[PDB]
Amino acid sequence: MEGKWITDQLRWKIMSCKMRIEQLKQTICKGNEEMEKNSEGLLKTKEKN
Amino acid sequence: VEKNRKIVAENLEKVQAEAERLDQEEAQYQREYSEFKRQQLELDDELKSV
Repeated sequence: MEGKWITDQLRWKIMSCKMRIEQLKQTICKGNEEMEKNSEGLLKTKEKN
Repeated sequence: VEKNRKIVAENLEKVQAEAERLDQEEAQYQREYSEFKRQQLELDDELKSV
């Protein structure tokens, strides 16, 4: 089982990494959406100014 | 993404701060104008009286 333990250690990192990569992508997607909302707001506010 | 969001947010805040200042100045103009408007209405009634 010593070998299997090492493999499962990698599998935890992999599943965690996939979750982290997915969460990072989701966060980046939200950030771009917010930057877009802020940019749209900025344009309207610049016109408002 | 965070840096760009921070920059866009900073620009929005700066533009909003100017908007609030302009809104306060616009309110003050309405107040002063109201004083001149009262006078204008008073003078029109006074002129017609004279």
